[PDB]
Amino acid sequence: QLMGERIRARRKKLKIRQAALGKMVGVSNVAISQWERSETEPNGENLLALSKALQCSPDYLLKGD
Amino acid sequence: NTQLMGERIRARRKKLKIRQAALGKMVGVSNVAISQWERSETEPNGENLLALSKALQCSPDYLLKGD
DNA sequence: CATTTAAGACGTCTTAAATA
DNA sequence: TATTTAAGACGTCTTAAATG
Repeated sequence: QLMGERIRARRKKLKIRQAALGKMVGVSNVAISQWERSETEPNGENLLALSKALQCSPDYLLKGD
Repeated sequence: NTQLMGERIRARRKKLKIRQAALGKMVGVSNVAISQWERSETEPNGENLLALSKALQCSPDYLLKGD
């Protein structure tokens, strides 16, 4: 299971749109899309911000634990 | 606190008495990458930041922001 | 509406060379 | 040996548009 799949699953659990997650993290909606689809992976600062927005650890996102 | 991430990385590497190349090996990157991070030329990506934090036994938030 | 695609700017890595 | 500089490959973001 790719990190992107975990990001999408956690976003869906929170019941929010990509743009809303983007605003929380400090990136565009498109960035969220790219991560969820595994087009790219978040950089250091964005991974930590994303983990906080998604209420999980960065290790959970990166490796499913 | 208000230093750059690179300054915090170097201070903790030196405290642990680890060379850049050795730290690179532990993290899964080249010695040059460690040098770039320490000099604030670049910042580690997601995977590398977490690997770096484990190698240095500090939180990723400490390295990134000093908090 | 909500998300993906496209193009492009700039960041994050690599090895080889230069430094001392 | 230890680190920095140089040059190049590919990665991570942006906005506009297309697709959904």
